[PDB]
Amino acid sequence: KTVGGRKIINSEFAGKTVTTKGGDVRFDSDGFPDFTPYSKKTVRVIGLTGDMANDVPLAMARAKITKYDKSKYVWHHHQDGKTMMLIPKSVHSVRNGGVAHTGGRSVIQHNLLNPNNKLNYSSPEEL
Amino acid sequence: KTVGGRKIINSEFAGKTVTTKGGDVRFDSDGFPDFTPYSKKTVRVIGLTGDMANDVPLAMARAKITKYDKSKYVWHHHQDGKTMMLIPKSVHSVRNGGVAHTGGRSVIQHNLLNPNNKLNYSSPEEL
Amino acid sequence: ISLSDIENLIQHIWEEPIFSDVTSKKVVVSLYGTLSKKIPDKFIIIEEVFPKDELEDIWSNYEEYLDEYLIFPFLGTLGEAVICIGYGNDNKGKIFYFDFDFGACELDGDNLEAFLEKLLESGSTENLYF
Amino acid sequence: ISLSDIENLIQHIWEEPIFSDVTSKKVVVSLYGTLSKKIPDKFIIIEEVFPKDELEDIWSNYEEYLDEYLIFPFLGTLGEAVICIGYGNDNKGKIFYFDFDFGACELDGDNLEAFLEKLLESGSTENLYF
Repeated sequence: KTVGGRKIINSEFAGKTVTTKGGDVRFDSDGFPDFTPYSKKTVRVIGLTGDMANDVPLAMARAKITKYDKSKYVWHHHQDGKTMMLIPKSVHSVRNGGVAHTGGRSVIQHNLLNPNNKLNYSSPEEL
Repeated sequence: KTVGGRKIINSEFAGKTVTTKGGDVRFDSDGFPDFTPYSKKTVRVIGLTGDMANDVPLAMARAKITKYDKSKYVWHHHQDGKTMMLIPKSVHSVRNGGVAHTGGRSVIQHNLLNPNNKLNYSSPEEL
Repeated sequence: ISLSDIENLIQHIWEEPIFSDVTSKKVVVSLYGTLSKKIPDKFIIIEEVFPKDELEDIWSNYEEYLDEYLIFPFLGTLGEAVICIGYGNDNKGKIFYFDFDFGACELDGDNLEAFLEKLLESGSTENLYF
Repeated sequence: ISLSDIENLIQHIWEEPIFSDVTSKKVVVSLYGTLSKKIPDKFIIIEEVFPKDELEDIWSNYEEYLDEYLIFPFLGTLGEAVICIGYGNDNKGKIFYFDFDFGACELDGDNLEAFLEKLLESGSTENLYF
């Protein structure tokens, strides 16, 4: 359970459910949290790089919104490297009582270094 | 006539025409060569980075071809940062008698560093 | 950990105008060579100054992840990355970037003042070069 | 320039098997810190070994662009970038990357043998790490 040679954070909870301030978060068999029960926007984006400031405007455009409450939400890169999800900080962010985890920023960068053996994870349905 | 703080190569020929082994190449008002008379494939691609090995497969897929003659052609990044063009080396490549120039790889990277003042160049029609 | 010592390291971040100003500023990643090789972001957008009255609760959540690096988080950003300050003998007062995708990275020995001085307004049109 | 001296620097590139092998290999850019900060490419795909009987004509085309760097191009790549070798007193035998978008970059003092040893097959599935 690594990406880029780094241990997936909290991957020891793969297949298990953890509690956070905002509710229970299930970790899948690969060690990635499933934030689909909490997402307010789940949008496919072509050309994600893992650069937050570059990627968020692309997600916002696909989500058809120009602003969001930054005190309440944070954008999550799904491990598919193709989807951004607008998640409550209470489940996503350690600072707000959420669960530490590894996400799609790592996978995108891993795949650039491993072009003949990419990690190809399935995508959630858009919302 | 700079990109990323570097002088555009051969920008002193902006608005002029230069001879190459494969024919005359006009340089536009910004100092970029116009390779449209020579392109065998001109394709719009979302998510170009300037990484040749990453970007060429994307162009090939949009061009609907799986192989090209690498002894004869080279892929060019248009300064729009959105188009790849399959150009004869005889006009594109110094090693083959073509003309040295700056292209869209520089512009893409410049725009990542200058997100509030991007260089936004118009696109050629697809072929 | 000495939270009083942590407060002494970061207390200037709670003073005005910088307390209100800094959350419209951004880190220029390309100024930091090692960081620029570790993460894809060109800029780090600063989103929150962690308040003094929450540091104990924040550290109770971060301690298991950061105590071995001896860095303490004090700025939130657009993503989950945090800007941290060193509190060990080797790194005391030095500013770090940390995230759970790529790890920790010292910002080239900059202390808090040097780090703050190099920030740009998020809306800056300043021409930046390779 | 002494083309005879250039030939002495690069003559091993024309020997088999490496002459035919190298054009299925690629440079791992992340092994080279400065290069990795200068260009976006993760790998440089090697496409052509410049032949001895064309070096004079190739240099007649490249000299105006490269003589001040004192580097001489000997491999073509998937794009316009070229792999070059130093011929000045400071850089003699050292391998460089050059392109017209980002400039020249020394490959961390590697000579030809060190550069060749670190290449990967283009189709390699070797797991690479941050």
